[PDB]
Amino acid sequence: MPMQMFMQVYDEIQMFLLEELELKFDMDPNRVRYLRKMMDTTCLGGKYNRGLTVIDVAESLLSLDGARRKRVLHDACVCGWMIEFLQAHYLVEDDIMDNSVTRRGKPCWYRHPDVTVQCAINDGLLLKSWTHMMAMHFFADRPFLQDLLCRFNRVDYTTAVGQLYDVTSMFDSNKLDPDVSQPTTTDFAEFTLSNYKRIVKYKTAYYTYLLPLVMGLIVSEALPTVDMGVTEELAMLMGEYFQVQDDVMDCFTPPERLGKVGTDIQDAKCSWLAVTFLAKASSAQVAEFKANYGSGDSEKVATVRRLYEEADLQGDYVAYEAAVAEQVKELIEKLRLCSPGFAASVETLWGKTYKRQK
Amino acid sequence: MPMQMFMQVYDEIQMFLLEELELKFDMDPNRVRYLRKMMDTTCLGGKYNRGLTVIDVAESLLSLDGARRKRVLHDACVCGWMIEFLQAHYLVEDDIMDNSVTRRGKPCWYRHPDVTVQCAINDGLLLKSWTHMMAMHFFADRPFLQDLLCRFNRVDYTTAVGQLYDVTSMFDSNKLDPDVSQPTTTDFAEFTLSNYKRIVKYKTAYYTYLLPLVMGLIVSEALPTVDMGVTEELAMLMGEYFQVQDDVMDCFTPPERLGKVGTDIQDAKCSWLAVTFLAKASSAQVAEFKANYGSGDSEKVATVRRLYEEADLQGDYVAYEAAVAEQVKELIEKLRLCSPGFAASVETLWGKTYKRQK
Ligand SMILES: O=P(O)(O)C(O)(C[n+]1cccc(F)c1)P(=O)(O)O
Ligand SMILES: O=P(O)(O)C(O)(C[n+]1cccc(F)c1)P(=O)(O)O
Ligand SMILES: [Mg+2]
Ligand SMILES: [Mg+2]
Ligand SMILES: [Mg+2]
Ligand SMILES: [Mg+2]
Ligand SMILES: [Mg+2]
Ligand SMILES: [Mg+2]
Repeated sequence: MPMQMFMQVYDEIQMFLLEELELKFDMDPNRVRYLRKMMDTTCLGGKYNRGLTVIDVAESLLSLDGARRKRVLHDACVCGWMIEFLQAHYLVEDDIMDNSVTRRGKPCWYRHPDVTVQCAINDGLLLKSWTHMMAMHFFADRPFLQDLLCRFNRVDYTTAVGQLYDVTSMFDSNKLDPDVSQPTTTDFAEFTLSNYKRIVKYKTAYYTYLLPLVMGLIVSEALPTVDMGVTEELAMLMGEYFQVQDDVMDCFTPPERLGKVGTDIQDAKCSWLAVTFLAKASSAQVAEFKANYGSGDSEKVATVRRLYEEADLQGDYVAYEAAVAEQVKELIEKLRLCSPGFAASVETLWGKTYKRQK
Repeated sequence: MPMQMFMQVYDEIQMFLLEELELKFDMDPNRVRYLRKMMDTTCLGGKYNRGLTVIDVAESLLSLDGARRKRVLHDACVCGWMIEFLQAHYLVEDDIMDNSVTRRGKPCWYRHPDVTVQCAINDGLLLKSWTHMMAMHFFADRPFLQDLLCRFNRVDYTTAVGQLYDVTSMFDSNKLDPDVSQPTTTDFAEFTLSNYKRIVKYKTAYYTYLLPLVMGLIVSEALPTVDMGVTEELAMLMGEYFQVQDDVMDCFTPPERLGKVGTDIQDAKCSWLAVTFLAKASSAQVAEFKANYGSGDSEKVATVRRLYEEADLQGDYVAYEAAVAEQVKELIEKLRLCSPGFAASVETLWGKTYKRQK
């Protein structure tokens, strides 16, 4: 049911956008077709957990003829897509920024045969503009419009900030200067857990966990009924854990099931495995690491992979995962004391995160 | 005076943004410094014609206690930067897409020594987010906020759509197909004045001419008082002429004066010169053009340039300019009948456009 309704609204959104382009932007059939393909390829294919959560959080707060339910649930699907389209935008640019080859089993958007990298960058921009176009089209008369968009934009902004932290993590920040070049850090002094948590919090936690919950509460007109301090704590913790899983899979999950080929080591990324490894590594391990990380060379990539394996990072992950699970639990219980319906929707989201396989 | 207050609000905006990142986003001194230079380099240096126009329309509508003048002009300055920051965002991305080397007399942002292309793409995104961040910070209580941002976003969108038309103009659209590679057109059957006008109208006209006048009308609470049909007519006319000038300057203006090195011929762009030349050229002239256009080779490039001068595009430009000057004149009078103060500001705006040199 959730997915069926969500997809019906997707076509409704697509039709509005595509036809408006034809009618008011003087767009030809060829480019409309291109944009329809671009939209489907960049927005469809995932598990839609960010978008579906909005619908689930909205439906579950429906208690605080059917008219209302129909409006609230449809507003929820629109918001769900706003987030899915926002993500799509970031993913298109991110793939370019991370030099990835595939995503969701297919080539990254900018690696498609008839898609130039220069056009891909702009298509990414179109994806984000669409979030605002659909928002105005469906919510122009809603009282929550301003607060809704004010929050959406702040999260958009925090994600861009996190991406800044992500792409500048392997460069000595003390030497960060637009006018003078510098190579990848060679002492990796900044690959610390503190720095890692900051990167992940802003680039993933906010738009992946907090925004779906907040938008769900807003279209449900129940925002004030929840402890926001606890909700944010929960979103931040679940968000970090999700990126950790993302980092681990990048290195150890086969691309067949992952749907995307990892580039974290190649890109010398400040991943969870890298910081956790470096924090426990002996002097010998650190030396060998430094001499193999950040290279495309296949053997040096398998050597970094072996190190992690030898330093029992898989064991470290299990420990961490268990510590997260207990905090989430104590936090959801705190939520439940005043927001039983909301806390249950949160449990569901957790169920889609805990030990996810993809 | 207009230029002194405009820069004053710039410091007020930079301060708010950078300090918020430190306080609320946990940003370090090194990255805050990096972003300060990013903001200065990408947002300062131009003519500020877009931003200054808002201030001038605003001031010229004040008549049709003294604190109101203060408030209205300050809101006008903020709106000016929203546009200037919007443009900064598109220019950062555009330079990467156009593979440009310099802008405003220095390396394009993605060309700065310690600015990687990957971070440059994201820095572009930050610039856009800041337009919304500053707008929320200054206009949170204004009744015009929704309407202001609704128009702003619409124009942001038209630019992106125009950029799509610009970057896919050298590829036979009938074969535009994400999954299939294709080379730059060889028949150039699509390099038509018809297609050229669409590109320019959307990538330049809206954000360069309409938006300034529109935001000016809004902060002075006078949008209703004007004939929008005539207003859009003017903005589109001046906008197209503005881009034609940008196209001509790209090929004939010395980089020392222009501030950037032309890339249109090399990028095989659907420029005013290209379409104009092709529409009047003999079969021999078209052949030569086809064997020299869209090549980095300075000699072939030199040939395209010679083809243009010999076809006397210099003369068509002058005839075009005079026809544009004529129309603008007539529309400005039609505007003057019921909106004299606004028509005056539009006159001033045209005066910064007609035969500009830069
Ligand atoms: O699975 P990936 O590699 O696409 C990723 O999770 C995408 N991504 C995640 C968060 C924000 C973003 F803009 C983009 P990563 O961060 O590049 O590892
Ligand atoms: O002088 P340039 O080359 O920076 C240009 O006018 C910029 N520009 C103009 C309009 C929209 C845009 F996104 C970017 P062009 O169009 O690339 O020739
Ligand atoms: Mg990334
Ligand atoms: Mg990535
Ligand atoms: Mg990843
Ligand atoms: Mg350009
Ligand atoms: Mg361009
Ligand atoms: Mg140009």
